Amino acid sequence: GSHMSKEPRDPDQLYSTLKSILQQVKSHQSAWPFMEPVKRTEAPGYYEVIRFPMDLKTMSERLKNRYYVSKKLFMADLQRVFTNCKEYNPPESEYYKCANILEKFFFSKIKEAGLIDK
Amino acid sequence: STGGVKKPHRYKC
Repeated sequence: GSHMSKEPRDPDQLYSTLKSILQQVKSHQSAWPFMEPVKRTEAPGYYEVIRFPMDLKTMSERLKNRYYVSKKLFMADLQRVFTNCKEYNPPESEYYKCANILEKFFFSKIKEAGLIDK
Repeated sequence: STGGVKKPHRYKC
């Protein structure tokens, strides 16, 4: 009895829905530490500290393959870049805040795209 | 305005 929700849900609507969110959160001025995965060593102990180092390119990687059959994949992973940025990095560095920040802009993008739901 | 390094942090030495 409802039809006002914009939640994509489908793997295709999401794929490219998210393809836009991602594209945005990634195009975000706070997305450069996540725009692409670090050198694995750019970040000292990165893979050690970061049990799951995800990025916007890695995000988009999945995206590309339409992997995001759920905004949660998309949420978790993009959230995996912010959180990993929030995990390892210090809220003093450029990236950490850029994580919270992005995570915020991104939040407006997912929200907008009927994403966020978890 | 594009950082190249990963501002080596210290969260889990």
